[PDB]
Amino acid sequence: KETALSVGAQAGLAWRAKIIDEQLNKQARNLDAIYDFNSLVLEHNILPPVLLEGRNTLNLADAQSIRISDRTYKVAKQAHFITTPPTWRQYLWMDYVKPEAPNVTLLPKTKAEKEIWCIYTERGWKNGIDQANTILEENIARIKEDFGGMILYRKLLAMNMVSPPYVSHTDLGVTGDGSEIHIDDRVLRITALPELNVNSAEWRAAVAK
Amino acid sequence: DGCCSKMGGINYCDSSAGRLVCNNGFYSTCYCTRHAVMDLQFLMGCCLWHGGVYPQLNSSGLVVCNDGYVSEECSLQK
Amino acid sequence: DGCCSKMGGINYCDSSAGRLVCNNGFYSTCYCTRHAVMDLQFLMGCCLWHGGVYPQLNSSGLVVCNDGYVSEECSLQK
Amino acid sequence: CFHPPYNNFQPDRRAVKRVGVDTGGGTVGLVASIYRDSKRKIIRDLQKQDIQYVEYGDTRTLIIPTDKYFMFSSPRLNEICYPGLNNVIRLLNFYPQSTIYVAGFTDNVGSRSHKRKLSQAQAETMMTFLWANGIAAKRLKAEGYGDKNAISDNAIIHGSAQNRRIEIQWFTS
Amino acid sequence: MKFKKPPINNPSDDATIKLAEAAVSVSDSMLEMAKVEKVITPPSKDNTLTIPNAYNLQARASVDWSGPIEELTARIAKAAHFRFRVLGKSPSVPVLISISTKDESLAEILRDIDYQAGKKASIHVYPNSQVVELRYAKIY
Amino acid sequence: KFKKPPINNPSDDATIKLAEAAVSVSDSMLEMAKVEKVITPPSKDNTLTIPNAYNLQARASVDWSGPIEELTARIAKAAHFRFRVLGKSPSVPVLISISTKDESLAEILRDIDYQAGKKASIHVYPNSQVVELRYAK
Amino acid sequence: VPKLPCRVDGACDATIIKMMTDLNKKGIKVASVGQNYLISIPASALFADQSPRLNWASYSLLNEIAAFLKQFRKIAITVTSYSSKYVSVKRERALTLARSRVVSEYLWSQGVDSRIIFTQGLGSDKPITSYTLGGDRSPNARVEITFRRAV
Amino acid sequence: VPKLPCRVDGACDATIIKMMTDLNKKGIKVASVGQNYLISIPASALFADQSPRLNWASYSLLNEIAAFLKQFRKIAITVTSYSSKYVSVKRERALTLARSRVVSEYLWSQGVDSRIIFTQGLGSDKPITSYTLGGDRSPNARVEITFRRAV
Amino acid sequence: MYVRTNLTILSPGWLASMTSADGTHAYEMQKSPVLLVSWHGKVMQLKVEGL
Repeated sequence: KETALSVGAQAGLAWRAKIIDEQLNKQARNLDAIYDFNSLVLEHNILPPVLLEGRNTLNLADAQSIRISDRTYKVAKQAHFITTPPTWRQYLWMDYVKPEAPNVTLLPKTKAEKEIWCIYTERGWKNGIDQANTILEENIARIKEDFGGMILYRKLLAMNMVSPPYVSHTDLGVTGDGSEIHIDDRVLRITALPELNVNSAEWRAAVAK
Repeated sequence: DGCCSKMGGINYCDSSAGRLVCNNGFYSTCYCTRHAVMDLQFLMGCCLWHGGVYPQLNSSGLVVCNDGYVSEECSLQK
Repeated sequence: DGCCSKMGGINYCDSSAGRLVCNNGFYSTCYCTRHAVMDLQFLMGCCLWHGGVYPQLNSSGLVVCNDGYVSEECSLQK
Repeated sequence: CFHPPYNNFQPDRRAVKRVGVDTGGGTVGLVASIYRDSKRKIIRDLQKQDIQYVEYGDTRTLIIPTDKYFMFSSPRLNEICYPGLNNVIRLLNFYPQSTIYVAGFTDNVGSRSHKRKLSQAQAETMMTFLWANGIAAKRLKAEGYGDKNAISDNAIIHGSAQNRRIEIQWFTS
Repeated sequence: MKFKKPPINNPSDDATIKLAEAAVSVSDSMLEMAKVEKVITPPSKDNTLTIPNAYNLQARASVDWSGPIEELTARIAKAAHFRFRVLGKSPSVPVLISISTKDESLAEILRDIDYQAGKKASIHVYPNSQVVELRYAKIY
Repeated sequence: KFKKPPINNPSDDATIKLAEAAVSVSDSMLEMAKVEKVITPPSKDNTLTIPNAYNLQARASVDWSGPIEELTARIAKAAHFRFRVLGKSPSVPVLISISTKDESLAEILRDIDYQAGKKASIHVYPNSQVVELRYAK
Repeated sequence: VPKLPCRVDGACDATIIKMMTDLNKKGIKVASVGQNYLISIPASALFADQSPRLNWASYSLLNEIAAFLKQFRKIAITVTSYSSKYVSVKRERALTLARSRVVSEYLWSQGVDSRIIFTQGLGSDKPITSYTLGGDRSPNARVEITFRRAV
Repeated sequence: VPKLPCRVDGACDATIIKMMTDLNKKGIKVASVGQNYLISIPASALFADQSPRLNWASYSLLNEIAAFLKQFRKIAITVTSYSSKYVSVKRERALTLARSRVVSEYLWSQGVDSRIIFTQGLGSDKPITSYTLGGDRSPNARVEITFRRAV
Repeated sequence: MYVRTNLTILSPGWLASMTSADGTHAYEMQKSPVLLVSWHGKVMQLKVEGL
């Protein structure tokens, strides 16, 4: 019976997984339309770093002690090289393996057993539905945070809050021995990761009309 | 199953294209080679977009991908 | 039992509203998620407005809350 | 007999066909014709369609859903639901005196300039469709607003669906 | 004497609902930051000067494409009866673009392609010479 | 008679919200790139054009990837034009890589100058049938 | 579900629409559009002739309106009175204010589930029918209640 | 392999030859050679005289054409429009352009499995039959679609 | 994993790349059963069995 509600939870979780994967596959074009990482890259095939915001910070550490600030920002993941832009499937395609092996250790033999089997399997089915929805909500919040961090770096760089990343490239001619050769040697290294600038005097204003 | 129906019948499987060629000189729409172009959008299995399943079997119900992430939906729950 | 009583019937459950929708366009008065606005003002349990029930079990029937305040209403009497 | 594309902009001859197929019976055909030409039957059929009619005082208003009655995100007008439009013209034939004001509404998502232009495009299309049925041009005025006076909530989904609309108001004298 | 509201359609799905709820916030964030970018940086010129239209370039096209630029622009040029020319060595990182549009000009399609390309490449048209030239970026 | 609706239609409120959001974000990124892109003027771009000499209209095929000067000298010899050099060859060679199956020599030299960029350029004179490689300073 | 509330207390949509039909066949205007709702009442079945005194038989209809109004979950209710010009500006304005005030008073006295109520009266400054043969008997004299139903 | 897609979706060459036989014995021309496929239609089954408007019966033929062209797998579609000599050059060119535009828009609205649509209208500049007595009743006034089958 | 095709891969992101004269791509990449490519302007999912 407890195993029965467990396998009902398994069936409900797999069923909602299949349903949500079909629904997500239905809207493939709009996801790539909205998550234009390939536009969001920078010119040296470099992922812009991740920033997080915060407004109206108050902490009561203990009695006789309050620390407040207006806003703050956090570097989450430092910028690095990238090769291909990431897609939404790296964050949203939840896994699915259908379990087709319910080994019924407790077969029904009475109608009361059939009825309690029905109601507890229903409870497991609903629990699997709730778990699948929670998993989806966690994933979409995560990828929303990623995109917001990228966009936050772009606009703080627009507002002159972070230095842009700096890359030195060194180019050398032919190389190698008489058996192995590479005809030119171009090496690029990023000598300056992006970071905040605490000198606020360089900041600039913003208006709308 | 008979792909070249209402035609000349099957000639062979052009595996350069991976497609059947019928006795009629038209390209059959069935495939006959694994190395051939499909158009599929759905997949199976778990620990996907990761290193696949970890080769070792964990004593508990947890499963883990090779990059360290844990797939709770493939894993057995309480 | 009857959500769209004397109405058309259920269309879907808006989880932004936490509520169903009838076939007529009125917002159906029927809960469908637990994340709705229930104005419940009566409660249940022990050690409320405190640390909750301390996870230990005692030989005695005396049960304390997690912030250290005792509870004779939850602890059994003699 | 009858043409699907708005009957090629001609007033219809339908009751003659009804009494002909009733004879195929003149009195029963006549009473069926007057019952189908009754105003209350037309309003009941309009509310059987997804169109809302409101009368209170001397002012009457009609509410049309833009997504169900147009091609999406464009001033192209969907013509699958043409019987509703034909019955709308039949209803608006009854009030040949007062001027008609029409206005458009959309939701709060996107550029406000874009919302204004989309509502104005919908207003222009409805304006010329109402003009082309034979009513004189100086009896009409159109305006398209964005999300200035919403009668619903944007954050809730069904209310966000209900917000975007076409409003038609007219007086009597 | 029944009552109903006007909008009624096929039923929805909760995942789509949550997706739209996130997408609204993302969209308005992008809108306001496009506004602040446009305010703090003034434009200087227009790419329509570099890419002018001409006759027989006004064929209509509706296009969905999500690949590299090469075969897409090549089929565009062979529709245009023009000369396809490539300038600069091909980059090691592949250049990818995405287009979902409906019934636009060929010249506007070209300008959209170059606008989505940005700093990686550029397009020039010599209509007197009937040559469509692309060119890669001189970095690295 | 019959007229089926558009099959892949957003008939749902969530779908139409998603679609207009996609429209908004596509438009916003488009105007972002439009206002941030830097474009050279066509009346002031410093690239070499076609000189319309008759002997440079022939066709060939070259898959070369090496130094510049010998390639230009052989190109001039194939064009039966004289060859000149101004400046000094630096220690690191100027490197080019052209692979083509059917092309003419004028646009071959045009893409040669384009790959050259800053450190070197070329001039071609049809009054006295000559080509010249110019180094920078 | 055995402890979580399956429904809001006293919720029955069948009751809602059957009393909607009963109200509209009683002749009290009920208007439903969007999330906004209007209930409009003629003054002849409510008050005396240009007088701020409730007739005794009107309390049954007032109980009916309270029983309908307690069904929804509201935040704020707005009531406004309108009349016909009879003497001046001031008497008509004050009469509308007094009528709206006593209606709001009895409505708060009954257990309505609102937090905010606003009462207002505008005399005769918003005519809704240019045909003005009667005075208080003319249907432009009215009282309107209005709200927006949320969540 | 049984889990793998055995054939393409809705692929039946019996249905293919059925619909192409129906179209050829109907009279709309459909020709196939190599990978290149051409389908030609006369404007008399599509429009009225000198008018870029669609008659309601034509959507049946449009649905049949869409069902045929969705059967294969392809990349690019090219459609073109040809007119009689009626008044000028400008009017006929614009009419051909508009007809190509509207048929392309309806095709993209329907479930076309293609990625590129090209429209081109010419007018009366590439005739076929030198016999030019009729107007839109002439067989030369026409609309053609073309593609190459991809693998 | 080492892979050889004439398409362009997208999904996992590779470490090493190589291109023929004819237009054949070869890559060295982290192990995974899933690939994404753009075949001829169409996005395509590619399945790997055997890890």
